[PDB]
Amino acid sequence: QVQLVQSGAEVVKPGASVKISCKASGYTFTDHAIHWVKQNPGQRLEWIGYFSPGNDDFKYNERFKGKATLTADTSASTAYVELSSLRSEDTAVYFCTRSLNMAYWGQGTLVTVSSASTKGPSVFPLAPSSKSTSGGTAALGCLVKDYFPEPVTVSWNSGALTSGVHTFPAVLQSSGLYSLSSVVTVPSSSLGTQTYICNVNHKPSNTKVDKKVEPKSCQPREPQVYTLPPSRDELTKNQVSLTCLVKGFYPSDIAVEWESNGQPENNYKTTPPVLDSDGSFFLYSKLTVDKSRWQQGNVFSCSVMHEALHNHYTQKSLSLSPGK
Amino acid sequence: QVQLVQSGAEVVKPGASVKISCKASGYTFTDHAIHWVKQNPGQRLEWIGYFSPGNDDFKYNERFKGKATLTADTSASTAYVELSSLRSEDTAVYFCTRSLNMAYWGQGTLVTVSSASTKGPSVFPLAPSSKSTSGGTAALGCLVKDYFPEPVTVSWNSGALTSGVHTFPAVLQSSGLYSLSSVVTVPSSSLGTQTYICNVNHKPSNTKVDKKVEPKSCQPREPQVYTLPPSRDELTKNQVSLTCLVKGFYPSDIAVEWESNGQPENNYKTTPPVLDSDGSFFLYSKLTVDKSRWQQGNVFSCSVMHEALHNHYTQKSLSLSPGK
Amino acid sequence: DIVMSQSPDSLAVSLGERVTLNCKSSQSLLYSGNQKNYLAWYQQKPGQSPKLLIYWASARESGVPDRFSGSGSGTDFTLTISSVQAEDVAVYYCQQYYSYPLTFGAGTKLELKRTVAAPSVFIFPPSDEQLKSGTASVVCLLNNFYPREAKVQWKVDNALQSGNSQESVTEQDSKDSTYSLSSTLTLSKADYEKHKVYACEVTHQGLSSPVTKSFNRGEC
Amino acid sequence: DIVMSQSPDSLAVSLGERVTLNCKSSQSLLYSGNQKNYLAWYQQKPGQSPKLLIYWASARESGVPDRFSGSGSGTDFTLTISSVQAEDVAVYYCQQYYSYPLTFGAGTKLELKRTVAAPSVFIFPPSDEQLKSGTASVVCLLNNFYPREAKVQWKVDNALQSGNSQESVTEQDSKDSTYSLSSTLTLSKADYEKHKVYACEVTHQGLSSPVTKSFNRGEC
Repeated sequence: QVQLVQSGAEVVKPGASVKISCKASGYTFTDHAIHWVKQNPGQRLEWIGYFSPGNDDFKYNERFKGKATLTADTSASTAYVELSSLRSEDTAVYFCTRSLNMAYWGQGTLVTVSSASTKGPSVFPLAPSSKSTSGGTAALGCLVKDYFPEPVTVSWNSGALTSGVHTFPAVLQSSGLYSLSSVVTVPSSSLGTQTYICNVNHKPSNTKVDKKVEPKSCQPREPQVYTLPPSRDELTKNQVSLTCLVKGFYPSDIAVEWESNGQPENNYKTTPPVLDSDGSFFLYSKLTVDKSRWQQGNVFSCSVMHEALHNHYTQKSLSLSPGK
Repeated sequence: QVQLVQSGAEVVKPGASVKISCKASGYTFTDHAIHWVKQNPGQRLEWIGYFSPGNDDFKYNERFKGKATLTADTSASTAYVELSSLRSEDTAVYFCTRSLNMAYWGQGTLVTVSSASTKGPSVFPLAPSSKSTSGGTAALGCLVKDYFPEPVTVSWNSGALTSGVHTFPAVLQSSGLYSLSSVVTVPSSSLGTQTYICNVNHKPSNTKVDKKVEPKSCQPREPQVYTLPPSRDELTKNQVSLTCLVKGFYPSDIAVEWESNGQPENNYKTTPPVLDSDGSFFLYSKLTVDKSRWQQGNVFSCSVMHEALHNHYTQKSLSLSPGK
Repeated sequence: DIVMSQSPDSLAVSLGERVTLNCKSSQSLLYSGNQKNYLAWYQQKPGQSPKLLIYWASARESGVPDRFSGSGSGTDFTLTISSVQAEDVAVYYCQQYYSYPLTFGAGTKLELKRTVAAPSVFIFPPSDEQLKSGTASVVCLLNNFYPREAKVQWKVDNALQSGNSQESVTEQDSKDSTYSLSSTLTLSKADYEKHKVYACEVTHQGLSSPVTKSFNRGEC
Repeated sequence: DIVMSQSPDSLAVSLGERVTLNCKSSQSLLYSGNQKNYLAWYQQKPGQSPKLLIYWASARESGVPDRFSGSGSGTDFTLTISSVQAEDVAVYYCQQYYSYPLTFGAGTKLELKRTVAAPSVFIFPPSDEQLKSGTASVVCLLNNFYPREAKVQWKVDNALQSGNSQESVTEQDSKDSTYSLSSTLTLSKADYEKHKVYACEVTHQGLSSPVTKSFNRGEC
């Protein structure tokens, strides 16, 4: 029930002055003094001073004496800090808080000291790759570009879409404006049936936008070869298994064989190609070897022969890995 | 009625400390001091010192001064000796004993100073040549192999069988582990009608076994299920692959399906069984997930099925491994 | 003026482990009169009003979890979290209220270790709408990886792009403790149209080899 | 410190014989005050809590057989068994408790002599369970023989085995006074299935001619 609501973020002409507010609620305004804390982007928090509504007693931090003027309007139940003749150095977020036991805080007000004028953002869409292309899930988003000053506030499907959302931090462009992106990850399934719109809000310019990001308006295959060691579990048996997975290839015609030193391994069996959900095939090869030969860290490697490979051939090695 | 029961034997890392216990019973703990006797390898007997529960008076033998600390817990009716910063020369049997008239002794605790880790023993059978392929009596036994550290304790048919039993002294193998055999002679007559079980106990690694040695003993095959994670190279791809290798099973009739939480995963493909060089079949199943769910840490598991399994069903789990 | 110094500047801890954060003031915060230590701890998560955790050097606030505890006296204090949790990833601040000006420490930032996670990488071409405007922005997403270190390299018509890109990285997630990064390649509509192959080249630790996702201007 | 010397180091006696074991202390264990000798006799068998037999130089304990008796005074004592039994085979210890530290003698080991007994020989092939592990160990027993001296030779496919076998022999039995020995051949599962004939050839003194027990590789 106790609340401190500060005034909105704003830009301020260098040399100019600005006057932030702190509206107290949920307690007797004249029971605690209001303290003001500046916070430079990142770096150490500085305490500006406090003003005690009630007895009108106040204390400054000598560093801010001269630059700030604490005040309060009891009838209003609000405390003020007025910053004079600003300079870039004054750009920062001013926080108001209550009591020497700073349990309660404002939300902070971002004062940007600049000659530049406020500017609303332009919201463009970051459209998905394509249906099923992602097979599982795809990425879409909004690009909130060229706006000033901070901050903006992106949300998806008006607070509904929250899971897997990533609104990155803003970036100051050489232009002098801010830009930022907000992505989200969703199943390619919904992609197309479900509607995804970002709700961007830049109070400083009183702009609000809701761009709806919608899907974009739109044969041999080189096999991938991955080698896998034997399941830790299988390390109980004498004689372990080395696996070679060759996937995402087309035509189903392929040849897989293993070898260790110059000599070609002999005890292994490959499976028949299997059509994968994407229209290409895959298969596993299973070279068997004595649990001792594998631990001696020998090296084994499967060679795969297929028309789509740079020389119709390729090998990828596999060995016991001396891990840390 | 009078009894002294020491604590178990144990390994001690060089430089480490150990604290043996002697639990008195059948008399008033505070009636007699407890003395501690060390018995170096097979050999020599040294008297460490005594501690008198009751008046808390104690005596040390100069040799042990600074290596041992005698104490007692009257409430518990127990006496202790704590040995500091152990070294090879301290490997020995420590014995607790009551009064200056050493009538009663403990069973002794075998302290083994070593870097080795405790290891449970494997218990194999020494089966009878068979019926009269011995004559009037035949020999059977248990081979307690690869365990550490000393000692283990064999007994037959839970203490019943005692006559003609021979538990040989253990032997240190080049491997670094101990191994030993326990044999017993019995009449070829009983052989086959009477059951013979050897009870092996290795307290150090809290392993108890009860291998029952039978008189020799002269087609479905239980499939082995190993789960493999994605090839580190494949982690370059959004969407990776979880493999399930089911091998050494027969008949070629089997069912493999994945599942994550309570829910069943769907995006997978299993390959047709393939006849292995040993007469059994093997197959691989390939569950495709987004690279980000995998790195999520969740555990996926494949459920295999087959008539040769305990309950025609078994599941093995696999998840991102927090490696060191 | 009392100076508050914290240590370490930042520390990486594995879920469940125990953390101890230091705070040493340049003058005692122990008031002889009542034997109290005028010092407090603050937890602050990116763009958020810091939260008071501990007060009076060791009086845990109403809602703070017991994994949190403060101790110390006079000039040296410490905040300890018995078993860290993902949530606890934040910045911790200590401040003295013994005398004015009220003073803070530079703070210690807590990062949680999770196991190498490789990016999941996507590329987005400029929208038509944005093209109308007269400028083209290509965006490349590196999603949920860990360690933070990651590198993106732009290639237009297999040509190395330099100084015309900008990336922003998220706060490490509260639940899977990862990072996500977005790199934006900004160039004129003109320039954009004048070249044809757009490639993004991701380079992270979980990646066995550099990853590339890309598109070609016309291509739909 | 009082020093206890025992003699002989060890002795072999034939059943029924009468043995005397010596124990000399470096300083009198006879207390002028009560004319008592503070000396005790212990019997100890392999890996077992020793047993007090005699106390105060000559007070046989509650259960000790009469064949046992201790005498002596001051610095020279003796323990005597009138007619040894197979069960008396063990190690005898004398200890002074006149003054701390308590001291023991090095002890005398008593071994019985008996009639030549020939070993009964058995051979056991590796279990299938053990073979699963990748190791094969073949056991050969020499049950209850006399002269300890014995000799086992292994022959795989009528080939002499060397340096890959280990024996263990038991303490002389407490009833029939025999020994028993186990020679274990250890070879890889590989090496084991690669050869066929497994022969154990015992060579004792009670045997007229070397004995051989064996098996052909198979289930039966």
